[PDB]
Amino acid sequence: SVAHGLAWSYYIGYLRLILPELQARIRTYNQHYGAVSQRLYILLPLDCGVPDNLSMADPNIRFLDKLPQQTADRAGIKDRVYSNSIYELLENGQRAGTCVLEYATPLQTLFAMSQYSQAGFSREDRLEQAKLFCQTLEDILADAPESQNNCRLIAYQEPFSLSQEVLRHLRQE
Amino acid sequence: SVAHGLAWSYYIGYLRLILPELQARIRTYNQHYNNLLRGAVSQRLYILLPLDCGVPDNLSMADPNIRFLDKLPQQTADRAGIKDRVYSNSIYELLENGQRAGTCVLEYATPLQTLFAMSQYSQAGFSREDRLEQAKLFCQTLEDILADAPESQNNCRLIAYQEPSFSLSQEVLRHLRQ
Ligand SMILES: COc1cc2sc(C(=O)CCC(=O)O)cc2cc1OCCOc1c(OC)cc2sc(C(=O)CCC(=O)O)cc2c1F
Repeated sequence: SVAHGLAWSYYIGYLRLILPELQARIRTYNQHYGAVSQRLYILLPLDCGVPDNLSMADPNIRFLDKLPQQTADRAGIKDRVYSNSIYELLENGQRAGTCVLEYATPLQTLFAMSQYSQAGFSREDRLEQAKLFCQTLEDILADAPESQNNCRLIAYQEPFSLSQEVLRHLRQE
Repeated sequence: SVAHGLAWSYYIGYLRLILPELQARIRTYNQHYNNLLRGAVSQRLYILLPLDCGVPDNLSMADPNIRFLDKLPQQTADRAGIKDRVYSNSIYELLENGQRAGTCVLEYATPLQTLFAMSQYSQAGFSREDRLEQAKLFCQTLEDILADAPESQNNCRLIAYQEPSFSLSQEVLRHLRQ
């Protein structure tokens, strides 16, 4: 299926390559400077809405800083750069958490495919595929311990506070 | 279909975002960063599509006649919560009989490695013998998508190949020369 392949590709092509190096980047950041929490918090909106700016989705999510970049030679790209961003999570005007956060970009592929006729992908099948992307990613991570411990999957449907969604996960350690 | 979705994702999640900005980066390199005496880096991103799904990280290892020249100026864009997400791309010189025959921006289409890994892992439910058919479908779907994205189609060239002694530099040069 479309979503099964996308979850495998997001793991093989991205998570497998950044998650074993994330802990050291967060520690380096924290040693230089409350501490940024460990783990990459991966946003998984089941509606497949992937905005580029997080403060726009929720003003209680405020950009703090970029984590020091990771570079690696990848598929002929010398020093391919992996950038990740750190956000503060506010609750009633107070800082309640600080974490590395981003959306799983393959969910945007499902959104685009449901818009373009040539993709042969209907909007009516998009939610089932979004759920299958999340489930497959959870299944893969259950067999990759170092990656599983370095990320947290944040799946949600809006009928909303995105910061409260992230904080609930951050608060379960 | 695994490869159909991967081609759509490689276009939507990568090529659509870098190809409209590539021409300016190559021009900037040629005007201000290229060695004054060398020939101009060719336009277009040359995308390697090995149908065996073998994606090495170092190109000079695949063929010594492919030599790393320089990294293009990086492109940055806010992407999915990543502020100033960085897109880096590499320039290579292609040698023929010890002399420089071409210079271009070159990389492998990384989703072909996903097909390779899926064909290896039991949990991927992707049989070993399905690799080639999926690789061909990935290439065909990507060609189909690009045929409807004019700026992108003119900013890249798809280099699909099967190995039987093979020369990857000759494969790239044949495309560069057309
Ligand atoms: C190879 O497969 C994937 C690689 C990456 S790298 C990547 C990220 O860096 C996250 C941030 C971003 O999407 O820009 C996400 C994915 C997803 C992947 O699986 C879905 C396939 O569609 C996508 C894709 O779908 C969203 C995104 C990208 S970004 C990208 C590159 O930067 C090229 C070099 C490299 O692969 O490291 C390639 C793809 C891409 F192929």
